[PDB]
Formats: sequence, structure tokens, C-alpha cells
Amino acid sequence: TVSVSIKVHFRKLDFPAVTICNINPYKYSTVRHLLADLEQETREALKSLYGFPEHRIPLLIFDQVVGFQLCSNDTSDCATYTFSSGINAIQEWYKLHYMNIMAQVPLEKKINMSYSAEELLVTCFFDGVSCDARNFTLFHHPMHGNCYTFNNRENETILSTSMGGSEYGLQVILYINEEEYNPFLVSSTGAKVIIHRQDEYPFVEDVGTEIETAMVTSIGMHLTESFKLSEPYSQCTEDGSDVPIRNIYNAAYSLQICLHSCFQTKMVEKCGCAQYSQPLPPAANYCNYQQHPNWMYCYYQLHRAFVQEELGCQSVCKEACSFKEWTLTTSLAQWPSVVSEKWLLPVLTWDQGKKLNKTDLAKLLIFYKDLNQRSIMESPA
Amino acid sequence: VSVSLSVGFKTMDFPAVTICNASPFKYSKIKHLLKDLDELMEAVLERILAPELNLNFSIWNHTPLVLIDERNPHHPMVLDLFASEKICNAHGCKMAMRLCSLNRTQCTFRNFTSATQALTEWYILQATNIFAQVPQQELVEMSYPGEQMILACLFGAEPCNYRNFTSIFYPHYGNCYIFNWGMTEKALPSANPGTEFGLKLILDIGQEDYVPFLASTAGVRLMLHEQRSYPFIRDEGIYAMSGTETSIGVLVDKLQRMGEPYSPCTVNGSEVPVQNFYSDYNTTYSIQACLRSCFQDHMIRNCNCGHYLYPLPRGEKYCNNRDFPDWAHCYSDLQMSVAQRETCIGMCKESCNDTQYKMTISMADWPSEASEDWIFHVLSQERDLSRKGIVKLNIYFQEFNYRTIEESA
Amino acid sequence: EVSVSLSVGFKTMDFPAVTICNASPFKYSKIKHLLKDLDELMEAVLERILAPELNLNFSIWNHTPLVLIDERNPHHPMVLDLFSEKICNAHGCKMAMRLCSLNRTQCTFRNFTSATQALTEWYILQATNIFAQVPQQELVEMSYPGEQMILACLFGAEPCNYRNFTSIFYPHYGNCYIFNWGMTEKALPSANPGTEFGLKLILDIGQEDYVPFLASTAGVRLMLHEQRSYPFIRDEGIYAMSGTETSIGVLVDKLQRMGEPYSPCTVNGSEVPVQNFYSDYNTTYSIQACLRSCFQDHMIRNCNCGHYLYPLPRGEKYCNNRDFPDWAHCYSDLQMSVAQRETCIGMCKESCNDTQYKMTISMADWPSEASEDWIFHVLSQERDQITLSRKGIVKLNIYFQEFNYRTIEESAA
Ligand SMILES: *[C@@H]1O[C@H](CO)[C@@H](O[C@@H]2O[C@H](CO)[C@@H](O)[C@H](O)[C@H]2NC(C)=O)[C@H](O)[C@H]1NC(C)=O
Ligand SMILES: *[C@@H]1O[C@H](CO)[C@@H](O[C@@H]2O[C@H](CO)[C@@H](O)[C@H](O)[C@H]2NC(C)=O)[C@H](O)[C@H]1NC(C)=O
Ligand SMILES: *[C@@H]1O[C@H](CO)[C@@H](O[C@@H]2O[C@H](CO)[C@@H](O)[C@H](O)[C@H]2NC(C)=O)[C@H](O)[C@H]1NC(C)=O
Ligand SMILES: *[C@@H]1O[C@H](CO)[C@@H](O)[C@H](O)[C@H]1NC(C)=O
Ligand SMILES: *[C@@H]1O[C@H](CO)[C@@H](O)[C@H](O)[C@H]1NC(C)=O
Ligand SMILES: *[C@@H]1O[C@H](CO)[C@@H](O)[C@H](O)[C@H]1NC(C)=O
Ligand SMILES: *[C@@H]1O[C@H](CO)[C@@H](O)[C@H](O)[C@H]1NC(C)=O
Repeated sequence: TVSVSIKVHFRKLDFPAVTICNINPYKYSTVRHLLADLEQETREALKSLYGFPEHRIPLLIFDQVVGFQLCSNDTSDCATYTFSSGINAIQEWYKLHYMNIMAQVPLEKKINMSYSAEELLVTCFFDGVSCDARNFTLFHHPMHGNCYTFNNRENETILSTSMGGSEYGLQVILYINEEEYNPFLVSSTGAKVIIHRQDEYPFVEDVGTEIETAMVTSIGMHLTESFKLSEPYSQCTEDGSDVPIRNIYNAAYSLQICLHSCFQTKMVEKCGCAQYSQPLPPAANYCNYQQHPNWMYCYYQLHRAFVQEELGCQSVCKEACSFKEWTLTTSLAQWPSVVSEKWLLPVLTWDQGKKLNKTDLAKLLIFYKDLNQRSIMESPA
Repeated sequence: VSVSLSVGFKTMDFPAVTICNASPFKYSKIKHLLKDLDELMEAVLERILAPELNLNFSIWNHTPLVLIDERNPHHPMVLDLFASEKICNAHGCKMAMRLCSLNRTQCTFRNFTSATQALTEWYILQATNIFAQVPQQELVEMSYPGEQMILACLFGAEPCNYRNFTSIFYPHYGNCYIFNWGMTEKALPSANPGTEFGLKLILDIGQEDYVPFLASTAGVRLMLHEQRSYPFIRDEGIYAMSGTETSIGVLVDKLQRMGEPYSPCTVNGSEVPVQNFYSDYNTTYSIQACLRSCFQDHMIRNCNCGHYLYPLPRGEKYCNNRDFPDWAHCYSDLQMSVAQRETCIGMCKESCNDTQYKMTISMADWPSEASEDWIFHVLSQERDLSRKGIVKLNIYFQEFNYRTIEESA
Repeated sequence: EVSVSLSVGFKTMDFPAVTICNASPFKYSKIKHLLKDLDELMEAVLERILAPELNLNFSIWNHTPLVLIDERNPHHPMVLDLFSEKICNAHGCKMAMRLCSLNRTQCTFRNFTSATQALTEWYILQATNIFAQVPQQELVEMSYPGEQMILACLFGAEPCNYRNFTSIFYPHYGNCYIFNWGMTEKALPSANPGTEFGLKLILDIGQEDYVPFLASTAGVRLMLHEQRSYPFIRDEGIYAMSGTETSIGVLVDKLQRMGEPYSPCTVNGSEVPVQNFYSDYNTTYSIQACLRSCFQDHMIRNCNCGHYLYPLPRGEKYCNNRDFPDWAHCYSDLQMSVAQRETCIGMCKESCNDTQYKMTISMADWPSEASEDWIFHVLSQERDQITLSRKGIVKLNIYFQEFNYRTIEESAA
């Protein structure tokens, strides 16, 4: 049996790592030469089905109901997807083909085609002192392009907050070039941000809070920790050191890292190739229509089995005993105010070196509301 | 007893999600009932906005608005709206509803300092008194239909449409449509966090068809709840904003109580006299449903009719100023009656399991300027629409999707 | 030894004290007669940066002039006062404020990579040097009045007025109005969850009357806090947009520790050495008030004047370029000293009652397009008046969630 106790401290406090992304992964005019054929086919489909003025898997119509089907090789079976709206038909079909094109492009070129830190960041400001694009680390995500991480870089000491509130946290102004969005992939305009440990993988595709343009987003946060006990007391691990699954994220262990690593490994077993949405495991290739022509149906079967917990990943992976969380309080206001547009937008475009539109920009504030760090500890009796 | 607290992630049934438009009715469908009340509401606005400027006085006399003027304590006075024509807004002037009973030989006032509140609450009462006279099978035909509401639906990668939703009529909000209720089909499990595996909806607000003087916020009402429970939208629901994509991360937060030997809570509803239900479905018990179901017993004893915003017995009648003239005052008495409050709170009891779905809200503009015109052409063609008439809505599990507090001996 | 316990549910209790502020400290139409010299100089500075190819009160400029520092030549970096003729914005160029002291004989820069932040900080410093010279009971009259802001209010079923709010001058945000503070009246309880039984507000931002170079963000500031506690709204507060109905669901998450024999926290202000400068508000003890009093003490001792953003003891004066010429230099020195911040942390005890008003915030457009005309026409009559617009009005609801408390408490074994 155990005794729970709580320790609260007020003292200068380490700042999290903050990974910021554009919602759109690549400046469209830069990738349009790869996606030209897919754009032509998509606009032909829109003109054929809906009259809009504007090859292993065609788009189809059913008794309008629009869809496509993913087929196996060694038997006649297929998984057929029929959508009651053309938006889902076109978006999902386009994303199938888009991810099977981008999986074949080399990473060295994808990193060069996506955004630079000097493009994404108009200004940065931390602890009341200047900050620059050189203070951010590159984080290339296969579905968001170049994301950039604050306060996480090698052989530099972690930045720590000694004063609470809006004026002494991270303040950053983001440029979100929405005339260069992809017409068929990206249907939401803004940015994303994750708050995480320096040694934690952000998973910015899952749980990122979203940043709206022509707005200031004020992410105030408090820090809370929990420390469980491992076996005998609970079937739990302090580290990834005693679970059978190999971690492929090059980041400190957590249950979602373990579950995704398990599933990505099961795909390299069953389908012969890795899912492009996730990091590449050792000595494997990402799936694509020309080398792995039937991987679509393989993934469908495999994920159906995963949801029914038949692959074992949910029972093999374990919860991590030490837990740290920043409880965010997101709130929004209009920015610039109608009186300040007269001078903010000209000076912001001078700081880039056309005039910026108010909807091309977003301001973000991330700060500790107070230096109170809570913690809940479990200990043997 | 003593508790233990835990947090984590696990495969579990996805919430039931109720989608409901903010305006209860389509004005183009219902304005023939509300015509004579609208003509009077325009005149009531003339005597407030432009006092220097034919009425149905039977609609007015039910509960007039009155000016209460007490700037001169020696002689405070109250006046019906029907050196200047101007009704006073100054400190000491109140605008109030004269609720009355027994041929107006007894009356009571509901006080407002602001005219925008007084007019909102006056109309909603006069509208309610009209809806109470329309049979629900016909009143449900004047509200937003499911096939116009749900433009597109996608659960992870399973396509859905308005026929995957169970329809209910919730009298405060009109038609509401429930996803994944688990009532006539097996509920869907979800085994992954993040947006890509959640529920993805595109919804039409139909803002050009709202009722002008009623339900003055634009969006969809939303509520996450248990399978087979009835959605009390008013009490734990939220709005979602049009012209945006709203992203909602879900955490299932539970309290498990120890039960009978240690506490007064109940395993299910079999111990409690919950006679009145909002709908014909076999929904689960909840203390909130019991208190509302108990109020109607006391109102059908006292006022001889049931209230429109509440459930109704198998053979009783809703309250009308035609059949039950005193009902407007009689209802206001029950709200204030201590005996009514304490006797229902005594009859009903807590549940042993107590589940609440916590939410983390985020927003972004939708569609993108590049995808806007093919998006809205496809949505226009499929109805044979504009940015601020459309909602996009994502509901998904967080990285840690449950938190539990469990009592033990 | 102490044993923790946990309690969760709904309980009837005092409704949180809500403080409302505008995002602009002043009404420009009422304060432009002080700021005209600084505004003319700020627009000349903007012209010098943005349109250089195209007299001024240089006594304002010479207080802390902005300089370009150009390091494109590592063997000859050159620093130039703002006053083709283009200022540099290339990768080697930065922009700074020259903070000089001691008859200007020895001084330092404060550095910025971007002109937008340099101009923001320069103007805030200059405007503070102007506001610090106005007596506060006159400075209150050129900020936003409760008459203008609170268009309508209604708590549960009880009507309410701007006279139900206690007024304070919070110098970074001007006038602020505190509902249910429990200071000179009995605080109101509530006993049911949901918006139907909570605080309902309609507020007017007056967005067109903002100070152009101070009020870059538009909305109200909000903060929920205990009765008889001072609202440190620049740390704790959230915003709310105009043109929307914002609904805030509150849960009171509390953590109560044992006192001195078991932990170093305090239940009173007693035996803390710092003199409390917020005592004239009669508010309860708080670590935030102690830290700010500690800073203001160091400021009054080192600079010989007190800073404008903080309260002031009875004999002292606020810092002015006229009376205390070195004040900007020594204030930046103190403001940036992490050792000084740690000294105050090492000097103030924190309170044993930790409490957090946790909020779930949701939004929707208000009024709807169908119900727009008559609502704005009627709202125009809610004041002695028309000068009203959609971009100015907030609708705001604050209420208790189904469970409105989560208390974690220590007890002696
Ligand atoms: C941003 O990055 C720069 C360069 O790495 C940091 O610059 C150093 O700052 C410290 C003081 O904080 C100085 O003592 C060093 O001399 C600076 N180095 C250089 C090369 O200029 C800067 O601290 C970083 N700022 C933030 C907020 O992370
Ligand atoms: C929406 O409803 C349809 C039926 O109207 C569901 O389609 C069925 O799904 C099951 C698997 O769960 C299949 O075995 C059936 O063959 C399907 N029927 C048809 C006619 O296709 C669909 O799954 C529902 N979608 C959601 C998200 O609930
Ligand atoms: C502000 O920036 C200036 C210019 O980069 C800094 O001044 C230089 O500091 C280095 C290191 O002490 C000296 O070797 C140079 O001679 C200085 N140049 C000039 C023109 O003075 C200054 O240190 C920075 N100050 C702050 C507080 O960031
Ligand atoms: C007034 O309205 C009522 C409905 O509430 C209707 O029955 C009646 O005929 C109307 N009378 C006139 C004179 O319009
Ligand atoms: C309550 O929770 C327990 C948890 O194990 C579960 O077994 C039970 O079915 C739930 N429902 C009821 C009505 O007890
Ligand atoms: C400059 O402006 C200040 C106010 O900011 C004023 O007091 C002073 O007299 C002005 N100086 C001159 C020379 O006009
Ligand atoms: C502080 O915490 C204790 C915990 O028992 C509580 O009794 C007290 O009311 C709290 N507040 C104050 C002001 O002491």
C-alpha cells in the first residue's frame, strides 16, 4: 500500500519546447510542378461530376454517390468507399494520390521546398529581449512540412522563466501566406503549435492547438506533474527500457510513441513498407503506388485489426509512470485593432523586407500564468 | 471509504454527439403563426426606439411590459407602454413584465434594468405560448431538417450522412440530431488520439432563415454525452462558430461512487419515480432528468397543465393562455417555491457512476481562400451557401482520453 | 506526517469576483492633448523608417533615442541616430534604444531585431514618462467609464448595473470594474450550474476611440479571482472578442496545504519582511502583491523614485525624465536583472491556499444576421444618448460547470 502527497513550489521555472507549424505544408507554386498531373485530373473530375469551371485508383460514381475502391492482389476483394458528399470524395482521393507522390520525393528536396524560418517568423520576443529565426530548430513533419521548435537545440541551456505573465513569455508573430495554399489538400487557414518537453516528440498532427490569423492567441499555462510507482504497485514503466517494442521516434518513451512504433513495425511486416504519415523505421521504405501497388487494402485490414486490439500493441505497451503536463488556457482577441492597422502592417512588411494583409498574420503568446509548480507524488507506506 | 485517481488512454466508445441549430425554427416555415406577434413586436419597438410614432391587444394583455419609475420615492409608479414621449432608461427606471392571475386581482413583476433583456424575455414567453398549441408532429416540420443541416460527415475514414444520426425534438432548441447514440445500432469504438481519427462534420447554419426576435446567437449547439442518455443541451452544451473550423479534443472524466452501504446513490433508475420523459426512447437515468421530470408533477398538480420546455405525461396538455390563463404567473411561483425545490431534490438521487466529457476548444478560419470556390460550388450543386453560413467541426480524443476517480472501502 | 484527501462535486458558494477592463488604457479623444507632441514625433519616426524620401519636439527624442546599429562590416560597426535615404533592414542590422545616464557620460543599448517591437517599446516608455506626471484622480477621468462599457448586466435572475461593480485604476489597463468583490458588500452566492444562473453581460469596447500606438489588441480583459483579492489581471487575465457571444464555464480547482510546522507557506501577511504597498486596497495577502512590493522597494531605493505601473508609499514620487533623469536606465537595469527577481522570490512567502478558477471558453457570432438591426437599435438606447457599432460590442456569459469544485487538502496524520 502507498501514501500520496503533494509538493508545490514557487521558483524560476524551465520553459517548454514549442513547435510551430503552418497548416499548409509547402508553398504551392513550389510544389505545383510535382502535383501538376494530379491537379489536372482533380479539376477534370470536378468538371465531369459538378460542372465546376476550374492511375491504379480511379474516381467512380454509384447508384449521385461518388467514391473509389482499394483492392487486393491475391484475391478479388476490395474495400469500397462511397461518400455522400463530393468534398470528402475529392479531398480523400486527392490526399491518397498526394501522399503517394510525396512519399517518392527525397527528403533533402522536401526540406528545401517547404518554409524557411525567416519566412514563417516575422518577429520573436522572449523574456523581454529580442529573438530571431536562428533561435528555432527545424522539425520536418511529413504532413506539415518544415515546423520549427523554440527552446530545443543542442548544447544550449534550457530557457527558464523567472517572471510570470504575458510580458515575459514567448511572443511571436507568424506569416501565414494564404494565397499560396494548396487548393485541394489544405482547407483550413492558420497555424498549429505544440507545447512539449525538450526530449519529447511533438506529434503536431494530433493534438496541436490551432492559431487563427488576424488574431492574437494567448496560451497561458500552469505546470503540473504526477509520479506513479512501478511494479509491484502498478504495471507501469519509468522508461522504455523493459517493453518489447522498439521505439522509432528518437524521443523519450511514452504510450503513444510505443503504440505508433508497434503499428509501424506491424506494417513493415505485413505490407512490406512503412506508412508515410509516421517516421521511417530502420531499413525500410515508405509505401507508394509503384513499388507497393496494393498497400492501401493492406493498411485498411491492418488498422481494422488494430482497432479491434487483435495486433497486441495495446496489451504489450505500458503507461509511463512519470507524467508532466502544461494546462493551457487558450483565449483570443482581434489583432491589429482597427486604429493600429495604420502603422503595424507597414512596419511588419518593412520587417520582412507588397503590404501585408491583416489575414496573412497571426500573433501568438505562450507564457506561465504564475511560477507555481504543482506535483503529486506516490510513495510506499 | 477512500479514493484513487488515475489518468491514461484506452480504447473506448466514442462520445454520443448532439448537433442542433441555434434557431429552433425556420422563419419561412413558422412565420404564419408568429405574424400577429411580430406585428406587435414591431410596435413595441416603435414605442422604445422612435416614441413619436391596429394592434392585437389579446396578445399584449397576456403579460404586458410596464415601465416602473421609482426616481421619486414619495410617489413610485408603474405604467403600461400601451414633456416627451420617451420611456425613461435612467437609474431608477425599470422595465418589467406584469404577470397576473385571477382576472388580474393578483400580479407580480419580473424586473429588468435593460430594454434589450426585457424585449428578449417578453417575446420568448409569447412565442412559447404559441408553440405550446402546435402538435409536436407538426412543430417538428417547421424546424431545420437533418438533410439540410449535415452537409458532410466522416468518422475517421468511414463516410456518414444525416441518416447515421438519431432525430429528437428538444423543445428549447427544436430538432437536434444525435450521432453515435447507441440506441438502435452498436456504438463505434475509437482507438486513436488526434483529429485524423475523430468525427469530422460540415454543417449548414441557414442563417438567412433565423427567427428575427428569437435565438439571437449564430452557430450550432453541441453536446458530448453518454450512449443512450438524453442530451440536456442547455446545461452542459456549447456553441460552435460559423465560418471556422472548430477542433474539440475530448477527455472522459469519471467519478465512481461506492454505493448503498456507504452513500445514497443508485445503480440505475429502478429506485426512483421518474414518470415523465422527453422522448419515446429507452434512455438511461440521470439526476438531471429526474429533477425536470419531478417539476412537471408539481406543475400539473398546481397549474393543471405541463410546461412547454419540459416533458409531458401520456394524456395531459401543455400550458396555453387560451385554456389556462393563469399559467404564466403560476409557473413563476413554482420557480421560487422553496417547497417545490426541496421536495424534488429530496425525491431524486445521485448515480453510482458519474461521467462528464471535458473539452479543449481551438479554432481556425475555414475554408482556405484557395479551396473556397470549389468547396462552395460542390456544396451548392449538391443541394439542387456562403462562408459565414457554414461550420466545420472536428471532435477527437486527446493524448490521454480518460481520467477516473474511484471510491473504495 | 500529513495525509492528502480529495473532494469533487457541486456546492453552493460565492460566485467568483469578475474584473472587467478595456484593452486600451485611455480614451484617445480625452488624452490626445497630452500625447500630441509624442504622436507627431512617432509619425515622423515611422516616416523616417518607411518613406525616407519624403519642427519636431526633439526634447522627447533625446530621452531615449532609437539608433540603427549596422554590423554589415565586422571591422567597423557603426551606430546612427534615426534623426536613397533608407534605414537598413538587412541581416546584419539591428535597432536599439540608447538608455543614457549620469549626464550621459556612461550608458548602454536595449536591442531589438525588428522595428515593430522597437517602436512599440519606445512608445510605451515615452507614454509612461508622460502618464507618470498626471495626478491619478485626473488620469482616471480620461480612461473608459462604467457608463460607456457596461451596456447591460444580469446575474441569474437579478438585474444589475455598473454601480454594482467596484472601480479601480489598474495603471496598465486604466479603469477596471470588479463584480462581486465582496469588499464593501456581502458577496452573492449561486446554487445551480449553467448560463441560466450565471453572470450575463453586454459590453461596449469603444474600439474606434483607442490610443493608436498603445492599444494594438481589441477586446475586454477578464479575470476570475477570490473575494477581497487584488486582480493581477496582466498575469492572470484572458481576452474576449467583440462581435461574439463568449461563454466561460468555471470550475474552482483548489489545493490547501498545512502551515509553518509542516511547510514554509503562510496563512497571513504576518512575519513576511516586505512592506506591502497594496495594503491601501484592504485586500488579502498574495505572493504577487509581495513580489511587486519587493520590486517597487528596490526601485525606490536604487533609482530614488517609484515606477508608474506599481503602487507608491506615502512620501515618494513617480519616475519622470524631468525630476529623475536616469530613471529609464536604472529601471531597465532592475527590470532585466534575474538576480533581482530571484531575490524577491527568496524574500516572499507563498500562501497555503492555492486556488485556480479553471475555465472552458466557447464562442459564437452575436447578434445573428437576422436579429441584428433591432438589437443594435435597442442597445443604442441603453445609455443617455448614435455612436455604436457591431465591431465594438461583446456578449459575455460566466457560469459554473456541472461540477464547480475540486479540492485537494492536506491534514495532519
Ligand atoms: C537567441 O540566440 C542567440 C544566439 O544563439 C542568443 O545569444 C546569446 O545571448 C546571451 C544572453 O542571453 C549572450 O550572453 C550571448 O553572447 C549571445 N550570443 C550571441 C552569439 O549573440 C540568445 O540568447 C537567444 N535568445 C533567446 C531568447 O533564446
Ligand atoms: C452509417 O450508416 C451506414 C448504414 O446506413 C453504415 O454502413 C454499414 O456499416 C457496416 C459496418 O459497420 C457494414 O457492415 C454495412 O454493410 C454498412 N451498410 C451499408 C449499407 O453500407 C455506416 O458504417 C455508418 N457510418 C458511421 C460512421 O456510423
Ligand atoms: C546591444 O547590441 C550592441 C551591438 O550589437 C552590443 O554592443 C556591442 O557589444 C560587444 C560586446 O560587449 C562589444 O564588443 C561591441 O563593441 C559593442 N558594440 C557597440 C557598437 O557598442 C551591446 O552589447 C548589446 N547590448 C545588449 C544589452 O543587448
Ligand atoms: C389575435 O391573436 C390571436 C392569437 O393569439 C387570434 O386568435 C385572434 O384572432 C387575433 N385577433 C385579432 C383581432 O387579430
Ligand atoms: C459503472 O461502472 C462500472 C465499472 O466497472 C461498470 O461495471 C458498470 O457497468 C457501470 N454501470 C453501472 C450502471 O453500474
Ligand atoms: C515637448 O513636449 C512636452 C510634452 O510631451 C512639453 O511639455 C514640452 O514643452 C515640449 N517642448 C517644446 C520645446 O515644445
Ligand atoms: C486556507 O486553507 C484552509 C485549509 O483547511 C482553509 O480552512 C481556509 O479557509 C483557507 N483560506 C484561508 C483564507 O485561510
